[PDB]
Amino acid sequence: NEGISTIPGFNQIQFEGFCRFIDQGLTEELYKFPKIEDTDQEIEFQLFVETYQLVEPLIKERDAVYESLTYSSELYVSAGLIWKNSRDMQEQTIFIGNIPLMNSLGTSIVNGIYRIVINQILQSPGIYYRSELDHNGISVYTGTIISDWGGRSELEIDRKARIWARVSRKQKISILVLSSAMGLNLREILENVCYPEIFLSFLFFQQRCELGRIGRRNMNRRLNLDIPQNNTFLLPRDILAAADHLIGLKFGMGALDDMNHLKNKRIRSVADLLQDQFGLALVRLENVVRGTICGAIRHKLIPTPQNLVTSTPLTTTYESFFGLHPLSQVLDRTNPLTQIVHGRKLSYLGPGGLTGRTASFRIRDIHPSHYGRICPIDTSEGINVGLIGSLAIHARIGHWGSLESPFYEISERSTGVRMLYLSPGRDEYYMVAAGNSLALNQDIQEEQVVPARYRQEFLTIAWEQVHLRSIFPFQYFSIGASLIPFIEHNDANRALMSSNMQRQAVPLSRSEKCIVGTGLERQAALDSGALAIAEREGRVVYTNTDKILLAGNGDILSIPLVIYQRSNKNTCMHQKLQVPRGKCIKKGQILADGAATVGGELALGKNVLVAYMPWEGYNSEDAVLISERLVYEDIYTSFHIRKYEIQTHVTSQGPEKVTNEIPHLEAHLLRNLDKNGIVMLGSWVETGDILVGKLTPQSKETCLKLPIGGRGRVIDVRWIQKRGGSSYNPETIRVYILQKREIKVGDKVAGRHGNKGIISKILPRQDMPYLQDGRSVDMVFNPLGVPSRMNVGQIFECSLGLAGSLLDRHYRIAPFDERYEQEASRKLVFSELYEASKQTANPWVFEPEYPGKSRIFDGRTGNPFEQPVIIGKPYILKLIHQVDDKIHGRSSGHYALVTQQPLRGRAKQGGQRVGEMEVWALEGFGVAHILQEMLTYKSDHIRARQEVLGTTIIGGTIPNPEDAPESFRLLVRELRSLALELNHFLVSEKNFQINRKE
Amino acid sequence: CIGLQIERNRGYLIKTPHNFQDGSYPIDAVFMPVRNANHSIHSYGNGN
Amino acid sequence: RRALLGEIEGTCITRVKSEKVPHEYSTITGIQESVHEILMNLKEIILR
Amino acid sequence: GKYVREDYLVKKVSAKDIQELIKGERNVPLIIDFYATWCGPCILMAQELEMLAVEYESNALIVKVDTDDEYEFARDMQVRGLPTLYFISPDPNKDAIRTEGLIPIQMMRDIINNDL
Amino acid sequence: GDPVYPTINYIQDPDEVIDYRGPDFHEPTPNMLAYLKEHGKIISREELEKILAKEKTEE
DNA sequence: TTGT
DNA sequence: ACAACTGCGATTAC
RNA sequence: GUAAUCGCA
Ligand SMILES: [Zn+2]
Repeated sequence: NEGISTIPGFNQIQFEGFCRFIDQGLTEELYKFPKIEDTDQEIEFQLFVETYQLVEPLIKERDAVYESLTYSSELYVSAGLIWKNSRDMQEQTIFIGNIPLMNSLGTSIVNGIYRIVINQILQSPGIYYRSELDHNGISVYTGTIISDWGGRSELEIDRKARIWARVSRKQKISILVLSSAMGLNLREILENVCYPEIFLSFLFFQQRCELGRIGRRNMNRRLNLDIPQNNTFLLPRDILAAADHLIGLKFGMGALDDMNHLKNKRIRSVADLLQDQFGLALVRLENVVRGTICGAIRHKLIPTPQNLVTSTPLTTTYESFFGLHPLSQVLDRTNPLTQIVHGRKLSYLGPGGLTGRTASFRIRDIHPSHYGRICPIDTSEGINVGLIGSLAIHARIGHWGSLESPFYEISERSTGVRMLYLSPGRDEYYMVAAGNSLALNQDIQEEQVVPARYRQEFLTIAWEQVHLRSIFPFQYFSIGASLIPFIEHNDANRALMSSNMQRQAVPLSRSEKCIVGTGLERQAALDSGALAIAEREGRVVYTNTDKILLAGNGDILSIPLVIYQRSNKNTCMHQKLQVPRGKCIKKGQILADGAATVGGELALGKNVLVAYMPWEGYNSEDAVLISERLVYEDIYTSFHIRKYEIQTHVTSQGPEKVTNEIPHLEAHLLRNLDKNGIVMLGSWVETGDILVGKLTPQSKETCLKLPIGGRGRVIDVRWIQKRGGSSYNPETIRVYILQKREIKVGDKVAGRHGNKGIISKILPRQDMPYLQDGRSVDMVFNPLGVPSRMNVGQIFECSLGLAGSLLDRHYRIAPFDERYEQEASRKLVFSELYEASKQTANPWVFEPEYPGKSRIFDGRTGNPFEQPVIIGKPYILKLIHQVDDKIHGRSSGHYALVTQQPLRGRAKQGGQRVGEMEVWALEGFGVAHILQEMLTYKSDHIRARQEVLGTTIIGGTIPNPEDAPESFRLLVRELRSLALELNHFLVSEKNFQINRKE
Repeated sequence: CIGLQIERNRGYLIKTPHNFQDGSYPIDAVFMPVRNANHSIHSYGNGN
Repeated sequence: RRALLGEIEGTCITRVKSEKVPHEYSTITGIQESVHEILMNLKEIILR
Repeated sequence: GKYVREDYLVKKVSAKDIQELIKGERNVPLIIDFYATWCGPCILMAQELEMLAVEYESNALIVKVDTDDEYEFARDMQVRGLPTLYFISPDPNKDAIRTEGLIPIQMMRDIINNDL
Repeated sequence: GDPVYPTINYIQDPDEVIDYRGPDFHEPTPNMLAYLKEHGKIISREELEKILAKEKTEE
């Protein structure tokens, strides 16, 4: 009913999954709970499943995220306990536990953390019929039956009939024996099966037969069976049929099954995981009920139903699931695009799925079945390549667990038009043509030829024979790839790089829309969740920075805005009002604009003038030369907020005490602290200052200091008293600093077309090359990247952007504009440039001799360059990786307790690692002393290291260490714990004496 | 009520004293009055 | 060209003192703009 | 409709409903809109009617009639084409105003304010 | 020459606020809590309180 | 898994 | 039974 | 101090 005439919601998948869960999965799980009766009198407690009612959360989301509490709902079910002596059943409602609730965006709040549930792709239960060719002889044919639990009832055939099951570890097993054990009398078996001559010539249980509803259906499909859907059990007729098909495969009457086909796979959504978690929680609850009944019998007391049930199992189960499950990950909130793209991921790796190493090559390639249902250019780069992928824009999840795609039906009928979400297996038996119909050759139009898809193949057929047509432009891609303008002119390899780099953008202090776009930024910003959308019609009577008042139908609703908040990836979140006071807004329109969004469209970068030429080497490899205008005009300024927290953990000996007056500290510090041991709001701090001062008696000084690189204003501090832990808990003090970061040498910039670079010099505007207009270019890029990485759409974008800037237009172009004609992008770009040149009379914009190229001058000398250069205004983004974060340096500070090597990590102030591939290079160069120094006194030799500082301060020569490092000594100790000795035992060549080194 | 300090300099100024007397915030300033400039050299056609 | 761009000097606001604001990344009641927006607006004040 | 607000505020009335509304007494101006799912221009007209209904919460009544369901009634109302709007005044002596084609929202506001 | 596909389709006003109630956008997203409450999936605290009070009074 |  | 790139950095969970 | 997960080149 929805998504067949417009782009569906990006978060509709999680929405419908959570809805189906709450609708049916809770009741289905509550139905299967057993009747607790563990006694001689058989005192029985029961839960009335019909009286299942969830309750609204006691706290709001804005309070859960603030107080680090979970956002859940209360499950109340009426229960009846029939006592043995009372001979009656008292009925009361019990609080089983809390069930987490999902937001409209798909995210859940557990312990104050935003977490998303990534979907998993698992093979569907069924019969599979693979084959394998033997080294010598005929090819072996095998049929595997897959169960919901994961049972494998294999069947094999040798050169003879030899219908042997591979269930047993032994050589083989008799299929006739299995059929006789099933119930067959050895006569009806041969009577029912086809080709009975072959069968007659040849002369644990619950989990294998636990076929799902899906399993039943599939079994019926492959092996024609009329077994009702309800009977989801491995019937012997199914086995008989399986055998029949297997023998038939030997004579050529069969078709093997492709296990990479989607129709053979199921998708597990948040509902499937929540249902299993609820079942496990119910099992734990039944165990706890049995235990408390056993205890009440020991204490000679018949208790009320409330006394039996405790709220622990449900809460602890859901908490452990959200905390430790491999398919529950924290939401990435670097930019609004990440929030939406995170919930569309489909993963092969997971609990019950292929591990990175396990996955065969075949698993990781596109299968023709993935067309329109999965993204063919969005994967995870690394060892898990081809195992983590996204979900198509127009896809939906089906009733049977299969992803479905929208296909138009061009076949003539009563309606003559349909949009059907065909499942993966069904679209194979259809002629799907993605081409247009704008061709006439003096014959009827239906006689024209067009490429089409049939039986997982490509072929050319007449328009009379095509049943389906793929009209939607964004049907075969995902949100990440669809945001790439002119994607047809870019290589498929660079598309993945561009999709990955769009995810890294940092929201800037100011936002500007893109001149050239694909038109998906609107719905992206709509479904991102960082936008204020009204839920009621009315008028905006009052406008304020903190809140917005919307008066409608005699009711006033207040919407709270976000003012300089902090995301999970240290990126600022802020919202600004868009609508003025006194205008009407419908239910759905935009009230305010969040970060990285202006005018309701996603805006992850800026539009700057760009020239493609080499400049004095500053552009070698990939490197960008940028002007100072981007610096002193705050074009790429961004705000980053980092949090630091230390809990006041109360030890058994003494609790921690927070005092401002702490001795043994210099007077230059502690200025920011208040009367209480905490920094004040609005205080500028730097590296090595004290944020929270604690006496820590148990006295000492476990304080909070700033690390290297932390220089920002203290925006807010929170004193968080922790409760609900069944006992007094430590208070938490969270400080927040805001670091304004400008664009600097070493920062990464990127373009939507896969172009990435690192700034190398900030030249002034006077030295920058200027156009014939007189304006200096903002950035200069290397023109040799285009033939290397094969990105041609960037040129188009630059030019169209120049044209737009001059004519004050914004172009939202759907991909694959060459379906209309040939060189449609080129025609559009050249036409818009000419118009700009005519309207604003700048002849330079369109040069008839070389369209799209102009001749610029040098800022230094003032002489024109020989060849023309490309001048445009592309959309450049600033990436999260920044130099400040990557800078690091260690002299001699801290060591590991056991290894005694220097520590790891930039935050921990640790050195760099000399691996085996570097020791090899050092040995090849022949630098023995450098290797020895690095392996002993710069790393592990405690005495030598202690002496190094003294020798360097005094200035004396550092002697060569002769003792063994701590790593070797450790080995000796370990090996001798393993009862193995190790002695150096050096022998002097002078006097032939053995000397042990300890 | 707000106070302002006006200074005359050249080029762009980096707000170096972020840590300074409380209640006063330093703003980076660009002292470039000329926004853009351009020149063109056309011939006079005077023969030799 | 090199003289007009970089060798001409001007005057601009360099320091702003606010009365009772905690920090420059907060909002004051009665004003639609934050302290940072007010600083950015004062940054573009042309003087002679 | 207490928890979730309705997305669309204009209701599809039948011909008998319009006859009863015209026959009865009204205290607010009435606006009748004939539409058809098929006409392209009507997609825009509906958006402007939604905006007008939001701007006039309870000071005017806005209803829509589908020409496909009531073709004879629309023909009897002398409706030439689809983007047609009927402006019924509250006082029953004044004359109704019929507008055809896409008209600006300000024109509708001025008509409702002055003509009706 | 002029492109076959009209350029006016791609042209968009720079300072334009996108109306999410247009023909190319989907229906507004309903809040999960309100959507579950309106259909009766999740009851309010008042209903549970009244049910518990009635059960206590009956006992 | 894949092969040793 | 055994092994299947090298390192780095970030987060949360124990 | 160890895991899980993602990213980086
Ligand atoms: Zn193109």
